[PDB]
Amino acid sequence: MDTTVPTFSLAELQQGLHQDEFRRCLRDKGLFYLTDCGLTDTELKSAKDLVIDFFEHGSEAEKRAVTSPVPTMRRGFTGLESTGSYSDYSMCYSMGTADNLFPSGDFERIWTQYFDRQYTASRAVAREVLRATGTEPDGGVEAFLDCEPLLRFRYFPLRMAPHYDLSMVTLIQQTFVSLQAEVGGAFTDLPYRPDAVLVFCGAIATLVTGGQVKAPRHHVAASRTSSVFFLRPNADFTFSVPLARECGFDVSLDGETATFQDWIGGNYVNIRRTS
Amino acid sequence: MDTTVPTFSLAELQQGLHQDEFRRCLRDKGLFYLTDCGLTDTELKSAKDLVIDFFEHGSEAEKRAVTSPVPTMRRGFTGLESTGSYSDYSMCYSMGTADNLFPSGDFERIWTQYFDRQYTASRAVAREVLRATGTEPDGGVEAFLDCEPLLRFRYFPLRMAPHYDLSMVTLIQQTFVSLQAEVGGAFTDLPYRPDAVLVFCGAIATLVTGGQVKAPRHHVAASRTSSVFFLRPNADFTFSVPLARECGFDVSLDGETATFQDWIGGNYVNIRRTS
Amino acid sequence: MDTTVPTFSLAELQQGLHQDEFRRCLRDKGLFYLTDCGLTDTELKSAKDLVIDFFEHGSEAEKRAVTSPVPTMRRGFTGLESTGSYSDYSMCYSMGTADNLFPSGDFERIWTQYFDRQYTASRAVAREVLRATGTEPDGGVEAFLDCEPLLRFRYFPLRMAPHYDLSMVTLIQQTFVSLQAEVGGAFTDLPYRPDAVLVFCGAIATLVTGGQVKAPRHHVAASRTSSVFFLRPNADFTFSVPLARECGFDVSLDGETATFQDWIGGNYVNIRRTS
Ligand SMILES: O=C(O)CCC(=O)C(=O)O
Ligand SMILES: O=C(O)CCC(=O)C(=O)O
Ligand SMILES: O=C(O)CCC(=O)C(=O)O
Ligand SMILES: [Fe+3]
Ligand SMILES: [Fe+3]
Ligand SMILES: [Fe+3]
Repeated sequence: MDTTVPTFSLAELQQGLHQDEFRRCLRDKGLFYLTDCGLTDTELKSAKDLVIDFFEHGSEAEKRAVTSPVPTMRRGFTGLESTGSYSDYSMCYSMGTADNLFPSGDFERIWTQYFDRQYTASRAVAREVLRATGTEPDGGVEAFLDCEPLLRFRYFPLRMAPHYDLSMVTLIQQTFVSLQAEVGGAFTDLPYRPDAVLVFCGAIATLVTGGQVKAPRHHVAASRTSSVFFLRPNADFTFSVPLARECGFDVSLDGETATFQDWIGGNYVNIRRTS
Repeated sequence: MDTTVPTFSLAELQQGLHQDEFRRCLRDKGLFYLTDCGLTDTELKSAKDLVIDFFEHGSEAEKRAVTSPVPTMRRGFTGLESTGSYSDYSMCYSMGTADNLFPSGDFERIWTQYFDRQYTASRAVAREVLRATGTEPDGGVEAFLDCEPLLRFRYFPLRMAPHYDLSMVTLIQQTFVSLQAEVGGAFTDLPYRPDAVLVFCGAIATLVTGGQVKAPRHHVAASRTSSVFFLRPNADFTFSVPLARECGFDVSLDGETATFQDWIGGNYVNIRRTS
Repeated sequence: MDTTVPTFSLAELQQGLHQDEFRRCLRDKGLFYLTDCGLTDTELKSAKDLVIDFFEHGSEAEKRAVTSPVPTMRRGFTGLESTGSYSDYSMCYSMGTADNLFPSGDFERIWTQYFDRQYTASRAVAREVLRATGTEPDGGVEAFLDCEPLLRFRYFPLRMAPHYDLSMVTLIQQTFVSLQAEVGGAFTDLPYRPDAVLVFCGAIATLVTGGQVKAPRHHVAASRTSSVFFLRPNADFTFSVPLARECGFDVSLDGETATFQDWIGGNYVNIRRTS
């Protein structure tokens, strides 16, 4: 096996090209760069610039106005820990399809457009993962993809321990190479590409497809920023319990079918550590 | 905003005074000192002295007689890890409303009285949090407050990573300032007050009130002792799922209402780390 | 109390001997060595040798063929983290009663026989724990013991933080003493014995017996290998909620009975840290 992290054109995949290469990538590696998906550094620049201005120069009052009363990183501003501040180590801004907290109309306009482009690209590449593996989710493809996404931008003025994601797919845009993944048993660099987004397959891809997609571990070594988009299923997403057991899930589920809520519990869990 | 940690008289709050100051404190800070609540260093001294005597001079046999067969820190004596002993780093004594383990009748009498005073003060200040925010829990106020409290005394012959509490409220009495909380975006000292208890609002205050109360992060830096009282809801405490989502809870709950058990699972979880 | 870790003959226990010594060991210590159970270094040697050959000399392709697409350590090969590899720190091989991944017919034959001997010994010693404590599980003894075991072999070319196990029982065979447990309040060595297996009682022993069995904390200090066999209950294992509370379990369970799934959730959790 070549341990190269491949690149695919979303448009070419949607035209039915490279299907054998794509299927092999999904099973053996579970990560790839994606071009021709409506996301490049051009779309990132406006959003990145205005949130860094907010991190660096917004006042405490402005920040409090867009901070949730519980520090979950679901929506709005968060100072994130590893005299002073938890913001000394890192700062985050989070959003979803609704219940958002924006510091101004300008920010709102720019970040709503950026979110929509990310959400569209993530549903599109998940649709191709499903098609290439012959997978029809219980309840159908479009209701599975109309889901509960989370976007988080993180600024760092290990940075992240080794883990796998529990998403369907995760899309990463970035600004020494900090991001690393296991490929062919060795740590492999994942540098930025101005022309492409990085796609990690998550454990829900593995689950829905019956084990045809790998969910790879990755870590962040030690300024930098990243945009991380999690495509996450609805709580009522339903799957086969025996099939989950056949591809490595250590479930404690009675009965033949279960939901995402049954498996994970009452709160989303975005990442998991093997150790 | 002034980043002063305020002090309120429980008696004055119950008389209907300072309601605007109290409401602003709950939303913007989520912590305060509480006087005139039946708890001062006078009530702490007997309980503190006899448990330290037990930690320092009780024998292994005496300690085993009040150690649970599973090391959960729910009831009785625990040596708590960060040749030797896990007790080398810290020692704990835990109790609740029933199923307690006491090393003697003297200890039992002193600690039952101390627990009752803490439980009374915690229900009283939670009642004022609910009243000041116009909150009627599903099932009513008194059945919500007749709940599942946990008292833990900890001796240290970071000491605790940054976290928020998942209680309704937490009451802390203490014996260089080790306890720190985020206030106005900066780490703020929380020293002892012989005349007052420190109150942290927890995530259940945020949840029941629909987001009108902040649950602040805090940490313990590096001998010292502390008494920590968690006022925790019953497993059947029921809330609105859409309202929880509107104030930052990243729930994975199908349907319009849920219970505390639905959210947290089958075991109490007292603290949560953002990271 | 003597803080000696005792040794029992499985055959002698099954003949009804040493019942008072055995009961006292279970309540006060919750660990012991077990002889005369069909497990010695003779049965370990073939299995150990062929998996170390695989770790050291199998190629990446061979390893990928027996790696699950999600890195859960449930089945097959795993590189386990604390340029390079996560395999640099440790390597694991896992199996159960079905859905196994074997690198060859030789390996399969040797490891299926080894698993069967471990599973038999673990059910046998759990049967004696139940008998000695007068315990009839809901649904009966044999359906409780026909369960969901997990075998993991780990090679290390703290190694493990202090924890207790959430199994019924755990059986350990091993190849400076790395493994340590709390006994009588002090860290006590658990060296290998060519003629015996080490048995840890887990929290499910405590639960099913109503608090008559201790689940002791233990840790691994810092090459070495170990074989660790977890005897884990079925998801539908049912117990009394008030009795669980009386022996230290901090449950958040409405109602009078619950299942293992109700308590732990939708995924097995094998170990728990007090801290
Ligand atoms: O910051 C990055 O590039 C990666 C973060 C990541 O893997 C995550 O948040 O799951
Ligand atoms: O020991 C203290 O003062 C604080 C402990 C604390 O925050 C907790 O146990 O939640
Ligand atoms: O490796 C050992 O000897 C112990 C491992 C252990 O306690 C566990 O995996 O629970
Ligand atoms: Fe990730
Ligand atoms: Fe706390
Ligand atoms: Fe263990």
